[PDB]
Amino acid sequence: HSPPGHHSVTGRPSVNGLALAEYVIYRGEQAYPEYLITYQIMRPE
Amino acid sequence: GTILIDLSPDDKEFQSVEEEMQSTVREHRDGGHAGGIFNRYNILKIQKVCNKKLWERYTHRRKEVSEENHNHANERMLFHGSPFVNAIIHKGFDERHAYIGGMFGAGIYFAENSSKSNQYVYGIGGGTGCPVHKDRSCYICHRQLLFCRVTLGKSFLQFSAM
Ligand SMILES: COc1cc2ncnc(N3CCC(CN4Cc5ccccc5N(c5ccc(F)c(C#N)c5)C4=O)CC3)c2cc1OC
Ligand SMILES: [Zn+2]
Repeated sequence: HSPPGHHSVTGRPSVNGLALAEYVIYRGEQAYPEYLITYQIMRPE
Repeated sequence: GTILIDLSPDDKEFQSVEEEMQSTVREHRDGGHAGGIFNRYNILKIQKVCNKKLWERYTHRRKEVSEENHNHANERMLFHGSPFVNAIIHKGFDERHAYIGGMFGAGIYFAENSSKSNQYVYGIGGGTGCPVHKDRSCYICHRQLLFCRVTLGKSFLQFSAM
């Protein structure tokens, strides 16, 4: 369940200034899995 | 009900989705423990997920939320990583499998940094890494992320100590 009169939570990093946000929803119908991306991580050179 | 449409690398949608994946990599404070050590990905495939039922349920909820928030769905495109991506594309996200251990309550997590989502593709904390080699930094095994349309509506701002 979302906080009263909220639809989601924004988890905003306040210590790592380069970290972008995370988000939480409480109903699966509030997201659509639009793109499936298949990938490898690359070993740095 | 789901069909997967392969996007050509020449397709502007392939290119824009790749750029959002690549441009949102960052370093992690675990030094790569959960997700592995990397600055960029090798994108092998991008598929458009097409499911009329799921899309209609999404747009119905989006209209409800918009109406509750001065005609503003606050819709984002965000990454989701978990071992369940092949389930989610067929049946949609299921809030009954909510992340109870998460820092922001028991729900479905998404991330702006693709590399944050990459930390979860093999499970919480990267689990035991890839199925084949048990390597959270595997450079061989194929990984999958979802790039998702997410309605945030009125979003509670929780400052995180991370
Ligand atoms: C086959 O079994 C399943 C089928 C499912 N079908 C649809 N939806 C599912 N879940 C997938 C898990 C979702 C909650 N989680 C769980 C989780 C498990 C392991 C690794 C990561 C996660 N995360 C997660 C946590 C922090 C994060 F930053 C991210 C991202 N990006 C993702 C969830 O949001 C809620 C929706 C399903 C989850 C299933 O197993 C638990
Ligand atoms: Zn492997």
